[PDB]
Amino acid sequence: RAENMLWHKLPKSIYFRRGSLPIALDEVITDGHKRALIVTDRFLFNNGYADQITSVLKAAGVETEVFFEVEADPTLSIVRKGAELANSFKPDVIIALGGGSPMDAAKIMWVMYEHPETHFEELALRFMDIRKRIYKFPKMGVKAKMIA
Amino acid sequence: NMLWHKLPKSIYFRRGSLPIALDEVITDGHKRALIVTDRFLFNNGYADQITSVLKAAGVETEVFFEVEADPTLSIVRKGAELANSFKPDVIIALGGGSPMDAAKIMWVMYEHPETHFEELALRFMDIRKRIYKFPKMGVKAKMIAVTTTSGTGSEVTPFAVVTDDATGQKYPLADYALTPDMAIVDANLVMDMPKSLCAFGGLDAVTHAMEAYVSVLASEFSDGQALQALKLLKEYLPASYHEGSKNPVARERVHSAATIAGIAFANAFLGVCHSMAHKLGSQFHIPHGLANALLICNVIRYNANDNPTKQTAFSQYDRPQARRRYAEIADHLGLSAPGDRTAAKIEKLLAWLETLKAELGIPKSIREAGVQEADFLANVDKLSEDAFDDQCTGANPRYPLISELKQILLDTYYGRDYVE
Repeated sequence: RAENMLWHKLPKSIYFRRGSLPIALDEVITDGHKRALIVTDRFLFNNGYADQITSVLKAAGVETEVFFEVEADPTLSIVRKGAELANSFKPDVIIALGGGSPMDAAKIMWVMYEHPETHFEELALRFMDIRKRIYKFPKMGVKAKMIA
Repeated sequence: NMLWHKLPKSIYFRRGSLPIALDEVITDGHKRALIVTDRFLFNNGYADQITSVLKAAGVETEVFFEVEADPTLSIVRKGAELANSFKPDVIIALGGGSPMDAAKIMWVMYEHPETHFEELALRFMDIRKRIYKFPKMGVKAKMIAVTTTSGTGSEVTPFAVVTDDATGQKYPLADYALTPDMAIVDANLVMDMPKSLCAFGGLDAVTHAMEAYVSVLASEFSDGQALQALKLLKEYLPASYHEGSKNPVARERVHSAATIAGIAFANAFLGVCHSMAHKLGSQFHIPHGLANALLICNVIRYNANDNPTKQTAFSQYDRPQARRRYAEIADHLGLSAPGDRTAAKIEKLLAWLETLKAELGIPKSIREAGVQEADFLANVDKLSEDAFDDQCTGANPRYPLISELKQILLDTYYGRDYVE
């Protein structure tokens, strides 16, 4: 009977303040990052909620594309076509937008883009609860990284 | 202005977590390992349990045990020229303080041998100013931090101090990039250390969090952790001193809460209490943990006076004050009647500090700590005018003046209190 050990795992950096997006986004420009794609929902794009991130990116100069089809609940059909757009673009940074649905689906797009050969249904029985530590995920972040 | 909250990627913590955590570094691609240790911890059986399990799978590891109580820019250099003779894949640091801050400079100058140390000591001395772009690190190696002391949070914070060889001025370094990408917090490594290191490390942890809550750099992300370590140490430190290892639950709680204060002071920065204590413990050769223990009695009252001396147009218009911030702790830990004033709560908190210090067996003043009048009144000035330059990052909103920072040493030694 081996005693179980806990953990405290978090993202490397968390930025927060009134108007902290452009300054945090700038750091990314200074680092080597040429290609990036943005995952978004529908309601906010018709508003002025998409130019505040694209315009600051175009001024420095980077290839950004529009992904405007994610609805309230991802249905494994738009994440597949998102991966199809991902490996047809070869991005270096994945930037998620929206709360809930478009940020949960961006993680799956990241896995399927970084491991095209691995089927989704293989991950449905190996990794479904964060309490086991006997099976390891294939290493990630090799050719992309996630901004939330 | 724009704040942040930076932390190591993984923090494994429980009793006997070292063998399980070390398995993670062997289940992925890792063939060469480097270990940094002190003389004392290698002579006994404290740096071999990690090595045995590491060799069990099969790797190449070696121990670099020449780090003394304070790095002098040469032993780190020696290990660096050792590092480029082995091409290590992972660097594992053991010990608390000097053996851990030392393993960071070796790490940075192992990946950038071209970058001469003078650039780091001149470009990266503080973390508030992010205009300077520190070169990327972690392409050919990663650092693992293991703590063998309960009270210093040097495994999660990007702070490292080195001293010159020929001369004696300090060379502080601070860049979020020096934080290890995995920290291991184990409690079985602290089981038999005497009741003279649990009393000074614990007070060091108390000081590490008591002012991070009142620092001008405190955000809504760190007061949740600083307020917990003080709550955790006020009910387990006394039980981990009189009874020692006979109560193993208290030791685990104290050891785990030292890293929580480490998280708190990795983001917010330390006040004047930890800068004058940083020099007074270097000239008189007293250990780190004493220095911030005797003056915490008189530095708290230094932040309660109404002196106009304060950070200009800052920490006074946005931040209200620190007089009532301390009073929040007074009833957070339950040291106040339902109806009192702020002054009464401050007095009760100071009285609790008095009882905790007296019961834990530490000298009441510097005079009984092993310092005489001969080398104090002639060196108090040279020690006083040096703390002002000592990285005091606008914390302790009451802006310090040398002429009045002097009198708090002049009255701490003789044992009296600061009264205007």
